[PDB]
Amino acid sequence: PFVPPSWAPSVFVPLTGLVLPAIAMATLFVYIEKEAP
Amino acid sequence: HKLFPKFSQGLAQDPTTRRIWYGLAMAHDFESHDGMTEENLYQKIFASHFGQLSIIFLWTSGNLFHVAWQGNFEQWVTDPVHIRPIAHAIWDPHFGQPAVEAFTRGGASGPVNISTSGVYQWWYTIGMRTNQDLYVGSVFLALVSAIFLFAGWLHLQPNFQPSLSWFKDAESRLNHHLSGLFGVSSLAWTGHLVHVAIPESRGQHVGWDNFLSVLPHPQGLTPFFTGNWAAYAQSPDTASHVFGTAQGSGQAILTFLGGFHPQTQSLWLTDMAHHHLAIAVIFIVAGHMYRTNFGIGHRMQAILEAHTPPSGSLGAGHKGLFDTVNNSLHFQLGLALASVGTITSLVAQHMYSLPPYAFQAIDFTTQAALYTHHQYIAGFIMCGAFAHGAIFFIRDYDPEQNKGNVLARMLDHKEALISHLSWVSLFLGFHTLGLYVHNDVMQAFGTPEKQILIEPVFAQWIQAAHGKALYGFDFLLSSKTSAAFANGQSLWLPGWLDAINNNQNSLFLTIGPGDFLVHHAIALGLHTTTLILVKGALDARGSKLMPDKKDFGYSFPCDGPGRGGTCDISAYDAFYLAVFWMLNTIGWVTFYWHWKHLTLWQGNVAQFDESSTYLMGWLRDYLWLNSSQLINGYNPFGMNSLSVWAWTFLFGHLIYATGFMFLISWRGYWQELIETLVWAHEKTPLANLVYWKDKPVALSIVQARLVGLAHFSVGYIFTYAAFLIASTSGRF
Amino acid sequence: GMLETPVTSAPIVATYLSNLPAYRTGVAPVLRGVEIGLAHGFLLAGPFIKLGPLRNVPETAEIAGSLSAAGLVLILALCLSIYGSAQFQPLFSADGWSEFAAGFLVGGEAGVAWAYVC
Amino acid sequence: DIAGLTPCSESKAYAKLEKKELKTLEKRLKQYEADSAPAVALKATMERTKARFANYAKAGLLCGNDGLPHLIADPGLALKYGHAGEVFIPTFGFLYVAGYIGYVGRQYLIAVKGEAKPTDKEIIIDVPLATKLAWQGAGWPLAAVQELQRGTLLEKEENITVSPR
Amino acid sequence: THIKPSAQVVWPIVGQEILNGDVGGGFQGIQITSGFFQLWRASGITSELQLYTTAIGGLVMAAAMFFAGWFHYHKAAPKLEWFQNVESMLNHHLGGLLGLGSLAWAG
Amino acid sequence: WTVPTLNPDTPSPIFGGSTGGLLRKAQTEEFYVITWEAKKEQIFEMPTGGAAIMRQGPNLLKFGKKEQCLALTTQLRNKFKLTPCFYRVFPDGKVQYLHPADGVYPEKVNAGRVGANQNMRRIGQNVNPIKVKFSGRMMSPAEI
Amino acid sequence: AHIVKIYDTCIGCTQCVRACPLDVLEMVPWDGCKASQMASAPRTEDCVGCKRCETACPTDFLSVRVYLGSESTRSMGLSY
Ligand code: CLA
Ligand code: CLA
Ligand code: CLA
Ligand code: CLA
Ligand code: CLA
Ligand code: CLA
Ligand code: CLA
Ligand SMILES: CC1=C(/C=C/C(C)=C/C=C/C(C)=C/C=C/C=C(C)/C=C/C=C(C)/C=C/C2=C(C)CCCC2(C)C)C(C)(C)CCC1
Ligand code: SF4
Repeated sequence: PFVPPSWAPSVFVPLTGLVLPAIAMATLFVYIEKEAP
Repeated sequence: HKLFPKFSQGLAQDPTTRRIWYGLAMAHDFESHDGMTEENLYQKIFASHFGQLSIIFLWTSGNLFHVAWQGNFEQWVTDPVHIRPIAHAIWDPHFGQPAVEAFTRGGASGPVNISTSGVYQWWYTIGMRTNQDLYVGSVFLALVSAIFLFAGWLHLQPNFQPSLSWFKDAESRLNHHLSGLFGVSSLAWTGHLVHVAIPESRGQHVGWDNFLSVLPHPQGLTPFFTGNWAAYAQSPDTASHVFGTAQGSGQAILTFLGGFHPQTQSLWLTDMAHHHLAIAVIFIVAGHMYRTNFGIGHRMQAILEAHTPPSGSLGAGHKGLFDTVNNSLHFQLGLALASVGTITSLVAQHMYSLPPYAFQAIDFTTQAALYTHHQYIAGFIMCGAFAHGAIFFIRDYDPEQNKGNVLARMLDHKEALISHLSWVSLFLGFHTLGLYVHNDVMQAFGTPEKQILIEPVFAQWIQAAHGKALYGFDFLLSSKTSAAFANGQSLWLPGWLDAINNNQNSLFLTIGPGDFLVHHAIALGLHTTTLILVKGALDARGSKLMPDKKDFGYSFPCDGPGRGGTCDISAYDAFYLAVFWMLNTIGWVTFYWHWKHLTLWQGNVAQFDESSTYLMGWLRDYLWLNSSQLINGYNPFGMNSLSVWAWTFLFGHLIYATGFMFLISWRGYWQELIETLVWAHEKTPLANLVYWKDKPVALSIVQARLVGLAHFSVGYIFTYAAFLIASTSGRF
Repeated sequence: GMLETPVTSAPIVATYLSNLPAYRTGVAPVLRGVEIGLAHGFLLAGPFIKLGPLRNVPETAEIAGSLSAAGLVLILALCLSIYGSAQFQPLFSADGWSEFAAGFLVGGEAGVAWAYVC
Repeated sequence: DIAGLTPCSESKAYAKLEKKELKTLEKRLKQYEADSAPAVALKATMERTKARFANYAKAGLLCGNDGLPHLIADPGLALKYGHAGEVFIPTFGFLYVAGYIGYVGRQYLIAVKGEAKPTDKEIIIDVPLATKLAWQGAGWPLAAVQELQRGTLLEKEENITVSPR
Repeated sequence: THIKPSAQVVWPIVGQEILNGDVGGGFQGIQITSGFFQLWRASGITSELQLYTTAIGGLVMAAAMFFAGWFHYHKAAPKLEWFQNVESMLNHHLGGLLGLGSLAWAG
Repeated sequence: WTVPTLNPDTPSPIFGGSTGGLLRKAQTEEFYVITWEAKKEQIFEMPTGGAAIMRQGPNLLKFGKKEQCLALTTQLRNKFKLTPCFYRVFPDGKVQYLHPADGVYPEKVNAGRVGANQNMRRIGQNVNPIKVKFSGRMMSPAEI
Repeated sequence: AHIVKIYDTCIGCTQCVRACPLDVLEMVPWDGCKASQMASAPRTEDCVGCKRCETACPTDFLSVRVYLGSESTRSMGLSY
């Protein structure tokens, strides 16, 4: 019971290609520009 | 001011875009963070090494998982000569239907990539037969990666932080590593080979189900405890054995036969078993050398204090070097990188000529890819060894704790060192370039009989000393009446001789004047790169142009235009200048390797022997000739499977060229241009309502050198990898 | 001083720039956002339809063009949101820019939806 | 012979390359007149080609599997098998002329350092002193080993070095 | 149409003689691509003698130019306000140089 | 000598207006204001590009950085033999006088100055970088 | 801010002071040299690190040294 299904590239490749890069770059850009207290 | 980076408040108070890049580039240089102590340094290094371990095991589990789910591994093992290994499937929504048709090669459902990394031969040799074994291995290695990640989190917690005395305990670490991590791991790998990998090649499944009920040898442990160890070498595999079946099989588990298996053209599994068993015993004996808390053992500082010769030829000898290796981390990293780079060169040199895995060396693209991969890895690691040695001299070297020993006496005669490296570099360059230009002029003027062809009689003398009967020297292994020939004849020589007198393998290839000229070009590249790296390590404390260079550090831009101008004067800049020569030298060794093996694999070694003695033969018969099917990967008539390597070939030429911009053009042009851009943004209406938070400036000088060298090296690697994979896979 | 110019200091240019919704100084940031979005999504719907990868397949060119335009408007609204999150720590405040980014999202999706009907 | 190399007078690809070059030259020759200047130039080219192949086969050179002369660089192997005139006698000839040039330059430097304008003699050459040292430099190995044995070949540690030496 | 323009020949030493190729006309040399042959045919030159005479003439003019240099620096060197007569310089160069140049060439 | 004050109502030199003038640093951080008294009306070169006529009497220019004010000071001091002084102005209105902060120009010795940042040793007598490791920050050995 | 140091080999030639484009250095009374003048760096917050001072110094080795430290808006020479 190891095999991921046939629709798994069509979801996982745009996920880590677009969505997680967008969330990552947004979170990192907000972290870079944060003022120290 | 801003938070990032949290390790440097000097960088956190930077109002520019320099802060982001210098927070990225200084994140892992823990010695120069705010409030860094020594215990904190060693603890963060230990946790970081756990993080690297977890990333390595996650990488291997991902290779296993994508081969098990998307590869053709259960179909590859039946006919491994005619079936191409699949790496991973392609889901690219930018494709068109000709690309989906052309990358659906066979036997696959959709578009797939054909692997060159050679993992199918290694996994099939060590006993993998099904995809489910690869799934179990991937799940196991993902679990091991999670364990190392949790241990990296765990040994930073305050009830689990090791003391400084735990890290500087050298005798316990060498004893435990040389005993356990080397010998017990090699013994356990001998156990894996004997219990699983040798019976899998005999056609017998041995898994976790039945390994406690299948004897590796028909008389288990009675020859081992009787001392009748030659019983485990009786009846080896026949020279008509089909690998993976029982036809022509044997009973032995620990032989020493020599040479290759006849079908797979690879090393015998029983030879590799007795290899790992012998070195396992040797490492477990070697790991009982140093003095831990048991009274017996060697004391390393006493060994270093002892080895000082009379007449003072080494001065104080090795006195005071124990407190410079144990106290410094850059010295240890320099030793480690020197060793690992030389061992990586060793891995490449011994895996092309003595291929270990079954049906390796008939997959030619795998051979070329593995050799080129580990040679460039070794080149980068050797440059890093010399770089961290210069960092040792700048940061950690105390001259009063080294008054008179060998390390100070290296700084005492550094001018003779750099001068004689300069002499051998100039000699090899003048005469190698002069012989090549001479032979090019002889080939141009139509008279090849005039060209200087020096025969490599010394390496041919070595090949005759190893048993090659082509050059007629007939001594020590090539003469039948020799003592070494007669003593080794019963046991390991009949395989070694049969494998060394074959001209169809890479075991001690036939050499000539092209091989002469290229080995002297290789010596030129090595001695020149060593000149730049050694000169950067030794002039790091200071030169006559800059006597206080140790006061600025390792990586500073320059010292200004005064005193004639001092550009690229730091030791970092010597590293920067030596990476170009490293890329040059590995490019020479891989052009040479690849072209001699292409002429071997096609059949016409006379083409290499005739065309390698002059550089136009190189440019015409290796670069122009072997890049016809590459650049025809896509064209206005269509495309095929090599279009990705053509696009990557152009991609590498482009990144190379873009790195030339950072290497040639320098900062102040770009800073004036950015000042005009700042004016243009602040004056444009309806866009100046949006305003930057970090002030835009140009890249710094050191940053420019790093970015230019980075684009340079990435384009270099992608260009040659695209050409090598495309030529070797398209023409075979 | 600043260089006096009939392009930077023209009266009719100054009145035209005062009439555009980034300058009215007293309208809500939600209203500025929805007007800027109704302009920009309506103009961005065009080239995805006329030049995109589905431009020659009938009955689906305008659908895929407007859907990609809506995705780009969502990316632009995320960019506005992270710009306001990084910049301020009525239009030039955290609450005002968040209202402006939400208004740009609503107005841009409405402009793309109106361009699909047109 | 050495390293499985046949002699060039026995090699067949050597004669094949000789015939091929003569064939290319006569194919270029056969499109001119008999007693014209391109014909005389190409016949002199063919004469030099035949003389060069006869001289290379005469000197006992070793050819390979492609018919090209190979050189032997080992003193004892070449002195044993009669190949000393290709590396060994050329390397001592080169060391003679290279040490000649170096010794004449060194004597010019030491001759011009003992004046009030050493740099001005370095830019503008003292031609009689340069010709005198150029003629006297024929006994440079004897004078070199004599300056070696007296300790005047070397400067002492009055040299320029860096602060960590 | 079937002879390659060539005006450079190499001496027969060290094998560089091969560069003297078959350019036609019973000649061996390096094919030139400067285009002097077409310029000479367009000017109406037909014999080598006229080219030789032009060579001697150009050498004489070179000697006159080096004498003019030495003369106008060492013997009779113009004053500054001579050089600053730019109106006169334009008149003389537009009339005499371009004008009389193209007039005499049309002649 | 006493510290002078800034007169904001000082007439500026005759200048048509450049693109190399002030930016948002003048409104958000600081801008620097130079002042000199001229003997006659004469054209000088503006350090931001272009020519300008100075007025007879007091003059007033504002620049973006200190090096522009030093360049104009050096030009007006070596070519015209004048004695200028330039200030530091904050957007609150805070005025910081400097150059000459002593009143006498720093290119000649004056009593009352206190020597700062003077190491009383040679440069070869600095310590090695091993002696200053694991402090609170990066340190060159010349810092001690 | 950059680090500017003055060493006791100074001969009070004032060359460094008249070379700085930013007015960071000045000459103080001293008794260590015949000129009775020593340089001093009381305003290193405005120093950009151009090293004109090091070029102007005649002594061997240098008596003024600029160690490029942390960057600010003044040390980067930004007019914006
Ligand atoms: C670590 C090595 C590694 C690499 C280089 C790849 C590469 C790939 N994977 Mg594979 N994957 C891996 C391990 C790896 N995988 C493992 C161990 C599993 C089992 C959990 C999977 C399960 C998996 C599935 C189900 C699919 C892929 C797919 C792919 C392809 C598309 C990229 C993607 O969307 O993956 C997404 C990655 C995952 C779903 C699993 C990775 C999760 C780990 C824990 C992430 C580790 C974090 C990383 C170290 C740092 C990230 C943060 C940093 C960037 C800031 C790409 C070839 C797709 C494909 O086959 O296309 C044809 C696809 O459908 N992978
Ligand atoms: C064996 C392990 C090892 C370890 C533990 C270290 C540790 C260290 N090194 Mg050393 N070094 C090593 C090997 C190692 N190195 C190797 C293999 C090289 C040769 C490359 C070097 C050469 C080297 C130099 C020249 C320097 C160091 C420095 C350092 C220190 C800081 C690193 C840092 O913060 O930069 C963070 C690293 C980065 C931000 C990397 C940037 C990305 C690089 C340029 C590669 C970009 C290629 C890109 C990934 C390709 C993408 C292609 C795309 C198409 C996908 C740290 C002590 C520095 C130091 O000690 O200063 C005093 C320093 O100057 N190292
Ligand atoms: C193909 C390009 C190229 C060439 C030929 C060289 C050649 C050299 N490099 Mg350079 N290098 C290069 C690229 C190149 N490099 C690049 C891209 C970088 C990165 C910036 C470097 C960085 C670098 C460093 C850091 C160092 C070198 C050094 C050297 C010298 C090494 C010793 C030697 O082999 O002498 C043999 C000489 C040659 C191969 C040059 C040819 C000389 C010709 C044959 C003589 C003149 C012929 C003819 C009569 C001239 C007529 C011209 C006419 C106008 C008068 C050699 C001159 C090192 C050095 O100086 O060692 C002493 C050294 O430390 N190089
Ligand atoms: C820069 C040159 C360039 C141009 C003109 C194009 C054009 C195109 N590409 Mg290609 N592409 C390019 C570079 C370019 N590409 C590169 C370098 C790559 C590799 C990275 C690609 C990879 C690629 C892929 C994979 C695909 C395309 C596709 C396309 C087509 C549709 C793209 C689209 O819908 O965007 C949307 C368009 C816009 C958002 C337009 C914005 C620009 C506007 C007009 C500027 C307006 C300024 C205005 C005059 C100012 C007035 C001011 C006033 C109001 C005050 C279009 C023909 C698609 C295709 O199918 O090809 C036919 C497609 O699938 N491209
Ligand atoms: C690595 C991740 C990744 C993935 C999965 C895609 C996928 C796609 N791109 Mg590519 N693209 C990428 C990276 C990626 N891109 C990068 C890095 C570049 C720059 C080099 C490009 C440059 C590019 C261009 C110029 C074009 C594409 C296009 C496409 C579409 C293929 C054409 C088609 O026939 O689809 C059919 C198309 C559709 C069904 C409509 C697409 C609309 C999508 C599905 C909307 C997604 C909704 C989502 C909410 C958006 C926000 C996500 C964000 C919040 C994370 C496909 C969706 C084409 C396109 O946009 O098609 C209109 C196109 O013209 N790409
Ligand atoms: C640059 C290094 C070098 C290398 C690798 C060689 C290699 C060789 N030499 Mg040569 N040689 C060299 C330089 C070198 N030479 C120099 C500088 C001299 C002048 C002193 C000689 C003078 C010389 C003589 C007189 C002879 C050789 C011979 C040989 C061959 C076998 C030697 C042997 O087995 O001893 C191991 C190799 C070494 C110790 C390397 C140094 C070689 C020394 C100088 C001479 C060794 C001669 C050897 C003792 C005699 C073997 C007799 C043979 C019939 C077995 C071997 C190909 C012999 C030969 O002709 O064989 C066919 C032979 O008779 N050499
Ligand atoms: C309009 C100017 C002009 C043009 C187009 C020509 C054209 C020609 N000349 Mg003539 N010539 C001219 C004026 C010109 N001439 C003048 C002023 C002189 C005296 C110096 C000569 C002396 C001369 C000689 C001795 C010879 C020629 C020859 C030729 C023919 C050969 C090709 C050539 O010269 O390139 C074409 C040249 C140009 C395109 C540039 C000329 C520009 C002039 C110098 C300045 C004109 C500026 C003008 C006001 C605006 C034009 C702007 C721009 C478009 C050029 C060609 C028909 C050869 C011949 O007769 O072959 C059959 C030949 O042997 N010319
Ligand atoms: C800078 C620096 C550094 C570094 C260095 C380096 C990087 C080095 C490298 C090195 C190397 C890289 C080395 C190598 C070595 C090797 C060797 C030395 C080898 C040898 C070998 C042998 C000896 C062998 C022999 C043999 C043979 C050949 C065969 C027969 C048998 C036998 C085995 C005998 C350090 C850290 C110290 C620190 C200080 C600074
Ligand atoms: S660096 Fe520039 S500023 Fe700092 S002292 Fe030398 S000159 Fe004056």
